[PDB]
Amino acid sequence: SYELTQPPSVSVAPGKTARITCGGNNIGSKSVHWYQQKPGQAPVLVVYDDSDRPSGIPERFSGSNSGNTATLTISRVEAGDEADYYCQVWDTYSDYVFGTGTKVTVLRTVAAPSVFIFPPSDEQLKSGTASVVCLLNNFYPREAKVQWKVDNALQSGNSQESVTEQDSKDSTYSLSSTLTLSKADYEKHKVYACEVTHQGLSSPVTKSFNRGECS
Amino acid sequence: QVQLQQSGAEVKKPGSSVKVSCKASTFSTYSISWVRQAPGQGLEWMGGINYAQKFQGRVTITTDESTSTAYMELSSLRSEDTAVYYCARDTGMDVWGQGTTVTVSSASTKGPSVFPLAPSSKGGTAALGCLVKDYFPEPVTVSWNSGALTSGVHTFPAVLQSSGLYSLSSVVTVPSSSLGTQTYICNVNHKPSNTKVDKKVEPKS
Ligand SMILES: [Cl-]
Ligand SMILES: [Cl-]
Repeated sequence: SYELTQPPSVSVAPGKTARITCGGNNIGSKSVHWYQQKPGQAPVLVVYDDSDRPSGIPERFSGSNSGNTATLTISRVEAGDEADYYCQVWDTYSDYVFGTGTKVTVLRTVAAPSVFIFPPSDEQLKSGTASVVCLLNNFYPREAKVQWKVDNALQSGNSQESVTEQDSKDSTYSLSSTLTLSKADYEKHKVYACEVTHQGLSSPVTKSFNRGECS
Repeated sequence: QVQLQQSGAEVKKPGSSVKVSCKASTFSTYSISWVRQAPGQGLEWMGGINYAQKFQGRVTITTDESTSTAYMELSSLRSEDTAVYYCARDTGMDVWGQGTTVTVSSASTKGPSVFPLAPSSKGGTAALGCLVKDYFPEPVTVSWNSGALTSGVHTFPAVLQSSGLYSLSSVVTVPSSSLGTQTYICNVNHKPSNTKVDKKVEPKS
C-alpha cells in the first residue's frame, strides 16, 4: 500500500505563517489535495492538484509538492484557522489515501491552570455512585498531567478526561478529569486529592478535600 | 451548484448492518467515494463506484443514476465502526455531504441525572458547574441562566464510560461575592429521552 505522514500539530503566532508537511514516497509525482476540518463540520477542500484553491478560499492558503514532501502554507494565521488539516492523494494501487492530519494551534504565552476539586454531590451519593471532578481552567499550552490520590493511593485507569478547543478570545484550554468510585468505596477513604503538573507551575499544584468536611 | 444530502443518524446493535444514502442535486458524470471518521480520529477512505481491503466484504457500495443516489451498507457492526460517514464527489474530493452519525451500541435510550458541582466554601473567582451523567445517545445541550450567562462557561465534550453511557460536565467561573446573591441555573436538554432540567447550583452549608 501507500502511506502519508504529517506532524500531529503546528504552533504559529497570530499574523505569522504556518507550514504543514505531508511525507510520502515520490509524492512529488502525485496531485496532493488538502482538506480543512473545523470542529463538528465536514472537511473543506482548500488546495487541490498541489497548489490550486477553489473559489472563496482565502489568498492566505497556498500549496507546494516535490520529492517526498508536499507543503500547505497558511499565511497570516488568525484564530479562525484553528483546525485539523489533512493531505490526501490518489494512488494507482491504493486508491485514495489520507495523511494522519495536523492540528493548527495558535501560540500565546504560558498560562498556569487554575485548579478546582468538586466532591460527589449529596444527590449523587443517594443514587449509589460517586463522581469526584478536577477542573483545570484557562491554561496554555495544552499538555497537562492529572494524578488522582485517595488516602495517598495513586489511582490508575478509573478516571476519564476531556479538553475544550482553544478559546477564540484568550487561546487557552480547560480540562475536566472525573474519578469514578462506587459509593461504598468513596465512604472507605478520607483524603481526595487531584495533582496537576504543567509547564506553567514551577512545582505541581494539589487540590484536596476530606470527605464530609466543608470543602 | 451540486449538493449531497445524507440519510439521518442511526443507533445500531452490534451484529446488525447500516444502509447510508447520499442524494445529489447531472451525477451520471462524477464518482462518489465514502469516507469515515471515528470520534477524535483521522479521515479514512472506504470505497467508491472499488473497496479498501480493510473493508472488502463488510462494505457494499451502489449507485442509482435514476434518482442520482449513492448507497453504503456496512455489515456485522462493532463499537469500532462508531463514526460519522461522509459521501464526497471525486475530481481530489470537492463536494462533501454533512455526514451520517452511526453509533454502534447495545445501550437503550436514557435521560441523564444532573448533579450540582457546588462552589467551594473556601475576593477573586469561584468555579461551579453541573455533572450531566449516564445518558444515551448523544447529544445533550447545556446553557447557563437561559443563555444570559456565557462569559467563562466551558461545556466539555462528552465521554463514553465503560457502561456504554455518556456523561459531561459544564462549568462557569464567577465572582466570589456573587455567591448566594446570584442564582446560577444550568439548563439541560436531552431530546432523545425528552429530558429537560433547570438545576439550581448553590453553596453547600
Ligand atoms: Cl511564555
Ligand atoms: Cl471506573
